[PDB]
Amino acid sequence: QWALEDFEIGRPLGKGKFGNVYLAREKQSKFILALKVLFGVEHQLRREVEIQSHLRHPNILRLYGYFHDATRVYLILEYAPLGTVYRELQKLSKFDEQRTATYITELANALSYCHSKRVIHRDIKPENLLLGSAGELKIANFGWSVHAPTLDYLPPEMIEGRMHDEKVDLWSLGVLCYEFLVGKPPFEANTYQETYKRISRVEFTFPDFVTEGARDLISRLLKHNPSQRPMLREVLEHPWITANSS
Ligand SMILES: Clc1cnc2c(Nc3ccc(N4CCOCC4)cc3)nc(-c3cccnc3)cn12
Repeated sequence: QWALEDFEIGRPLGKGKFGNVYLAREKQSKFILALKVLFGVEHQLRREVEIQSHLRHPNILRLYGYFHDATRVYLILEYAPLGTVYRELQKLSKFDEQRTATYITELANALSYCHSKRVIHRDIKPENLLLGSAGELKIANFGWSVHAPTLDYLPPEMIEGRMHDEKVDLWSLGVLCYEFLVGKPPFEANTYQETYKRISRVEFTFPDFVTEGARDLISRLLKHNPSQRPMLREVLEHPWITANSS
């Protein structure tokens, strides 16, 4: 289908791994979008392209198509006007309960959908969250996404090799909810090995300003045993959530 001859490239939106992500417009349609430029994860990419392209959800970043050349490979992606949640977090330090509960909801819904098609992200972090025109949360980057059943956002069962299910994303959902309210991940350490131990033992504490309601939800999501964690349905139906979401 597409090719570079079809696009007028704009400013860089951000830097990534294999390459940058540029703003771009499709000459013929004048349609605005983002174009990911990438020069042995090639396999996890065929799954990224495969997985995401078929995924269609308001709170998930859309992949319109792809194309490559003798040098790099381009991913034609939906453009997110308000950038990453990561940046909004560095800019605001922390989020209020209203904002956090909303992201959690939008995120839960997108994950609920994801799990129906039997897909798990396993890489849910602020850097992989974007914001639409209305400031709605949109999940991107499925490079580490699998279809079957930094450490900061990985559950105990993953860092320890064990087989995992759709439960991983609820652990990540807890870690995320905590970072939105506090400004830093629950298990943040200065080294890989320390973080590992803290995630293994599930060692986390709350700043005083973290309300009892929020502590509950987070404490429910961060259980070492996947079986104990709530399911997305229960998450939406959390008192602290419904009292702050929208
Ligand atoms: Cl994929 C994809 C689709 N849309 C985006 C997007 N959008 C975006 C819009 C606006 C602003 N602002 C920055 C200053 O304030 C004014 C505008 C930043 C990013 N960013 C990234 C990204 C961000 C960071 C690192 N690596 C990639 C990836 N994206």
